[PDB]
Amino acid sequence: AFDWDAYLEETGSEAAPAKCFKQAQNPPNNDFKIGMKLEALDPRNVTSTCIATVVGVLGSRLRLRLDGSDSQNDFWRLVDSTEIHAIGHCEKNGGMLQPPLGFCMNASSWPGYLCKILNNAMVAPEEIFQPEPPEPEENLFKVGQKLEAVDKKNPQLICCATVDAIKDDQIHVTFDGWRGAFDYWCNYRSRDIFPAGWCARSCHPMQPPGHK
Ligand SMILES: CNCCCC[C@H](N)C(=O)O
Repeated sequence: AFDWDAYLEETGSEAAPAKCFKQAQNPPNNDFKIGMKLEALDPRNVTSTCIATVVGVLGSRLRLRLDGSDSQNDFWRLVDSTEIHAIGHCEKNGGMLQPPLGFCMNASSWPGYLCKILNNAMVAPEEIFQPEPPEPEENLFKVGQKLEAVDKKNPQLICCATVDAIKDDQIHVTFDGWRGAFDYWCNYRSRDIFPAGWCARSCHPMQPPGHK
């Protein structure tokens, strides 16, 4: 557990208030189990809804892998992400499940492939998907404020970070102790940012500043 209180004191800094974030007041419970299948937007084509399997759990997050793809493009979603749903959600809504972009077979093998993987599959029930947190009505972040941020280059990691700059609805996230190489701009609505103390509360590891 990272001592934010001591760190905000020695850096003469403020943590961005919780109201800045599209996150729940309390970290949502994670009742997902490794092996459970669900529906997710393919990060490599966000128009596609694909079958994903939980290959890891960490705090309120799921590590996901798309069935029929590869093990090199896993992605992390919170249990209250709007980009994940129970199987059957896509169809109920007038849509069709797609092969992942990294699909290991030819496309005409898809319809039969879907049947094989869904056959007696462990599926996440709809009741363990958590509700979408309320969003801020505007960008309430201020320059200099600290937070917890997913390192998008190593998304398993949530790290000590600072708001460097603000342009309208975008905030510039910088990683304390790391070269500007891990910096990024994101929307203030980003699911990848959390108030200080959130990880400790969700049992997710929290990276201290880098040694640079
Ligand atoms: C913002 N977090 C940075 C983590 C980067 C870790 C990387 N493997 C390295 O050691 O460079």
